[PDB]
Amino acid sequence: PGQTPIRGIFKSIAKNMDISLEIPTATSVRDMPARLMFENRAMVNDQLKRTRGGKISFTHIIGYAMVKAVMAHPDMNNSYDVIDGKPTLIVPEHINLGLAIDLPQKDGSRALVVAAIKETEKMNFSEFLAAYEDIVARSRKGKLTMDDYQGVTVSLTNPGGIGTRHSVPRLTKGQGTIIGVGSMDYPAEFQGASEDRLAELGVGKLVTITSTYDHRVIQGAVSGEFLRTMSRLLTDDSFWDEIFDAMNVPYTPMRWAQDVPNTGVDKNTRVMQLIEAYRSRGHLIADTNPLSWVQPGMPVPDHRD
Amino acid sequence: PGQTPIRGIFKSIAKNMDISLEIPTATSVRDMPARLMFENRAMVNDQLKRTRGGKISFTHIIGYAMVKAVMAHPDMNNSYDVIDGKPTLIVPEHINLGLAIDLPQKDGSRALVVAAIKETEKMNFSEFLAAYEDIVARSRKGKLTMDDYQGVTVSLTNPGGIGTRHSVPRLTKGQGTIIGVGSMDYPAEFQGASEDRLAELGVGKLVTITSTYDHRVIQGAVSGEFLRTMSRLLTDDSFWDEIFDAMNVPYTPMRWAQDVPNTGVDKNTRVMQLIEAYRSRGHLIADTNPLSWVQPGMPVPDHRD
Repeated sequence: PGQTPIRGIFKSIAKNMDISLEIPTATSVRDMPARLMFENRAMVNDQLKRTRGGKISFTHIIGYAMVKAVMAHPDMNNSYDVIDGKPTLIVPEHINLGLAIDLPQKDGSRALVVAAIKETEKMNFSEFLAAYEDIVARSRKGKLTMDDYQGVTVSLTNPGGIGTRHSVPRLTKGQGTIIGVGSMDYPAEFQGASEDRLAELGVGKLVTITSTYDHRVIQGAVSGEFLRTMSRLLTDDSFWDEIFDAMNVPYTPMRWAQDVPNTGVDKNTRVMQLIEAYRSRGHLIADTNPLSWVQPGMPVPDHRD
Repeated sequence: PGQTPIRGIFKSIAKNMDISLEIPTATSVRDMPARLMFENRAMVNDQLKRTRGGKISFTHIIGYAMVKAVMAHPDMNNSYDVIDGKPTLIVPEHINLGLAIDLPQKDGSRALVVAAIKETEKMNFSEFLAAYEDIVARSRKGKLTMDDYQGVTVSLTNPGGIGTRHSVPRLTKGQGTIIGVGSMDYPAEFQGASEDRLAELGVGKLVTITSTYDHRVIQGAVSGEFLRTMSRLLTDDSFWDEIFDAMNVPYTPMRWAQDVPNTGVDKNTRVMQLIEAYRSRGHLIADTNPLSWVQPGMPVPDHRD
């Protein structure tokens, strides 16, 4: 008990939160289906354990989707400053994405600091995954420099780790938006139901994503369009084709569709026809060629079956 | 119509909301299952109508859970001040919990003021319930003093009374967090469904809880951990054992579990086996001893049946 002066990294955090009071902010909230993420992530991690690679996370996939969305809506990367006493709009050269990395101090007290993945608008998924894991690696063995903490344009936070549903976070001076990712659980009204009953109805898991922006330079219509593009990408055929291509997954990705009723030809008959198809025609998609080669002259057989 | 100067208690409220602009705040939101509260509250109120006691409310139970959570995460009870021109962290001696009590004035206009339950970290549930009902009693007959309104460390508000789903409230100078409790209804997408269909699926009621905190002294990870502990407590065996012990309820509390499917031995057979168990072995848990005495030498029979 009593009074103690604030010192060190904790004094720096306190001063920056006082400066943040001079930014007028507004937030947008949107909830998105998550089923196709769960399925297609399992297919990539199955391929990597064959080749003694690692895992990919949900933060990797949502992070990459965020970069694609900022390229589609570039107003989200702008900021405000007063230069020679006049109001000014600042348009950067690169998209530099800040991650919220929590590193414990020598004393024991936790202190969050934001490190940057730089020049993200020139990367494919493989390049992006490498750059990400570099920052996380060096942080765990204390080898980040002064340049790693400078030049952030847009930021990403993950309250969903602990299990928070959504947050309204603060925006630090220099940037235009901060994006937050909430929990990927069932809603609380379904948390005591049977797996059988949920499977019958067709109830999926959801993720809630937030956008907190500076209203002097970004308008509300732009922030809404940004969240709509992120929703579309996480259910889109072309998006999941690009990721599978980069990680060398031989199968076609699972596609987004509505549940169909068990009418006409019974679903058991349909599962028996799938077993016959693989026993007859499955050799047409098998890992038999040691080169990644298709002879351009020859015609490709149909394997939609 | 026209312009009228603000006077009295309404002028004091206006001045405090102007001072609140110098606190940088952030909010976290979490939704929690509520079924086990509804069931176990009914068992306590059944015992009290036998002994011509009163009722307990949902605000009593959530209030007590809040005190247990602040003891598990003591950073949530700290505040900020500038003392001799230096930044300072203030760690109090006690947890003093402020209730939002609305008392009408002589004119007729409603005016909310916050009264404090003091030294809450030294109380069991019985002691807590007494202290709470003291403040509410004295407020209704105009016998609160100046000392009742001074020294609040943390606060609780209930927008859910009217039926609001959640709020983003303001934080008054002197404190570090304010907790808000929303509505305990079904979601709006289920408000026109049959009781039969909802019972079949296994759909429960939920409560949404918010945390609004000063970012100069409390970080987001701490606020999320605080809401996770409150969620766990309201479904925990040990928590409900402690409340039942204090209020002298002779039965075991209802426990948290997932709905099981009607397979193998039919559920009707299981209900008939429960009727036989009580008719045979129910005397082993009956209110037959006028003392609260168990002979330590003798062995206790099994009554899990």
